[PDB]
Amino acid sequence: SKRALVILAKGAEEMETVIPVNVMRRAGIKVTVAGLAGKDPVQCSRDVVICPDASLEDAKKEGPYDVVVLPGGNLGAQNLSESAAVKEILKEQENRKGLIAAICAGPTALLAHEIGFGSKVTTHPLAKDKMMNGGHYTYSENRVEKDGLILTSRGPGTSFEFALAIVEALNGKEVAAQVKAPLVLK
Amino acid sequence: SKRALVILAKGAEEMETVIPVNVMRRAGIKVTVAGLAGKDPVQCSRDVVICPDASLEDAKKEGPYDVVVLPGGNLGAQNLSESAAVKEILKEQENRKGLIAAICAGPTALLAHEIGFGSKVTTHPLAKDKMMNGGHYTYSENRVEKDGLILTSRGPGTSFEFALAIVEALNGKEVAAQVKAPLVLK
Repeated sequence: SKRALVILAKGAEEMETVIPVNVMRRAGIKVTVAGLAGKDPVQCSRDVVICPDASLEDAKKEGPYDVVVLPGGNLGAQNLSESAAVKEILKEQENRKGLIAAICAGPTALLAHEIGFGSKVTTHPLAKDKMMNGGHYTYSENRVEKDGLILTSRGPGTSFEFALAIVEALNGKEVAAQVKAPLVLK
Repeated sequence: SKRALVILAKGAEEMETVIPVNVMRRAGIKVTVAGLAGKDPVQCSRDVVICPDASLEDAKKEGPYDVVVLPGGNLGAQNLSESAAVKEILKEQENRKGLIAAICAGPTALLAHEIGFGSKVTTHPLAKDKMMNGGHYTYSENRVEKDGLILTSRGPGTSFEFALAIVEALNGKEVAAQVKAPLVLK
């Protein structure tokens, strides 16, 4: 089975955490929700408290992963951007030609860690200027953007599209379509 | 501020829990996530573990609520349907002419507790036959259905529509529109 690492920091957008985790699990992907700070519960942006499966340290030992997923939320993304452990994981994933997926403010951690320069990316509209500082990426307004192994998306309301794009990249279009149908998406 | 009670049982659909909680908090609603079983963490349908704000018992004491929200997930809804405490809360809410909102399999707990008979309702397609046993409701295929104080919806992919309908009912159309825009919904 494919494997996904979802890195969960304080201040993460909980919709952008839970929608990808759940949809990837519906696709039969083995997902590890890893707490940036440790195994303790994480207070998300709108105060939902989620208990991670593992600390990031332990989850790293259990790699490699077919995708590393970065939720958004301004403060969650700032915490991801400040983390040396996140830097190391993303560099490794990039070096092994593995998928990296980030949503809303999440892509700004790619900038912080110098990941995927020269890619077309999207972000939340409000995170554009941060992402574009230095002109290291080309901006897109697509709801989901995928430039090779860098997969980005815009906001809570693009989270299902984002998650299904991850499923398609890992498990193919037919599995994505089968996972999509019971969701009652428009 | 308006107040919402979200009742969280083992096996709840975590997307249908988190999307309404987060969107209602964006709308300035004071939301209490109450654990059916107690204050301990809840293992949702796709294994996301959420820590409730309170036990339901304590949250009841802190009522009344402007809305009671029932997430879906087959097993979560079964747990809600089996609960005498849920029965009592829903009967009280109905008696005081307060809104009740339920999504996916969640509406089947209205049937179990004899709430809102004679209403037009929707459910997940797979929960239709359970909901319709006895012909106590009239079925709808609308993505969100609202018949007075009974507000229902279909699935994970209708959760934003459902949550925004709750916000409109409580705080009005303008607040709903202002909350909606930053979400990047299609």
